[PDB]
Amino acid sequence: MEMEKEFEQIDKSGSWAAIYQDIRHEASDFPSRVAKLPKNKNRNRYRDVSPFDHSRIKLHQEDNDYINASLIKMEEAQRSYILTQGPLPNTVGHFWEMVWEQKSRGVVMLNRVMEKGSLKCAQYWPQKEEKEMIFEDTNLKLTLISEDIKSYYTVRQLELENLTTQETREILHFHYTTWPDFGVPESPASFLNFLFKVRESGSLSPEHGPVVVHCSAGIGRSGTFCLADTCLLLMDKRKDPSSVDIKKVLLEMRKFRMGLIQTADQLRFSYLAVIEGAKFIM
Ligand SMILES: CC(=O)N1C[C@@H](CO)[C@@H]2Oc3c(F)cccc3[C@@H]21
Ligand SMILES: CC(=O)N1C[C@@H](CO)[C@@H]2Oc3c(F)cccc3[C@@H]21
Repeated sequence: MEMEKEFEQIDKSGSWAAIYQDIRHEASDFPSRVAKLPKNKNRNRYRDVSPFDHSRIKLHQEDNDYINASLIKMEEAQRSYILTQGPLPNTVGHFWEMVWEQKSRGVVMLNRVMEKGSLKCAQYWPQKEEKEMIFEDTNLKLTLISEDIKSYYTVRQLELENLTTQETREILHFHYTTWPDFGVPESPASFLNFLFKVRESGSLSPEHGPVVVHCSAGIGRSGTFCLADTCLLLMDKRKDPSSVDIKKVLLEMRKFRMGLIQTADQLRFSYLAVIEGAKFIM
């Protein structure tokens, strides 16, 4: 079926939970043996969210190459994304090592450091220009260059230096700061505006390594971001945009990381975002 009318048909019939459970039943199951090794317990935020072995990002290290991160490669859309958990106190250096090694231009953050009165990820970037951060375990230096605070999101320019080689690179930090502590946003308008700002920066384009996207677990809000982006790109590329099937795209993405889209409300919000977005594109 088309999307907008399939949407109203699920609303009128109140069957979002059944649709979402079908997706959960059909989703791929691949091994994640490296994630479950005992030496990696303090590298995982949640015991039930792990990268598959076949698609995990490897750190360029011989001691321990493990990080909780996955490469999502969308062949028809010609887009790639790295989805990862919010960094932990003992993985902030690994996180920036990955950004460096994978040649990423942008980092997309969809959570606040504290939500619901608990810490959802480490404070992994510097908050003042004159107070830079050094990660001694991976030999990197990170400096805040500029910060632009807007009503729904903040954009930061960061400098990442590989202290071994003295090479430097400019990284863009796109921080969506207004996702509610509970539920999903009422309108997708600010989330779509944010997606378009990431696109306009070059961070999603083939001349760079894959964008790094995270929330707390790296599957819920993070899944919504890449699902909406890929669906909109396919609607622009194809002769028949009504042939884009958001459930089929989500199942393709779940071949590369488990659990993408965590609730039926997140599924409904993803439909809403693609529907409204397709009108603005034209
Ligand atoms: C700020 C600015 O003028 N530029 C030039 C643009 C390419 O010509 C870059 O896009 C961004 C951006 F999205 C955020 C931050 C800085 C930049 C760069
Ligand atoms: C700002 C911008 O470029 N965009 C792209 C649209 C998707 O094509 C987004 O959704 C809306 C919208 F509904 C109203 C207003 C601006 C937007 C966003």
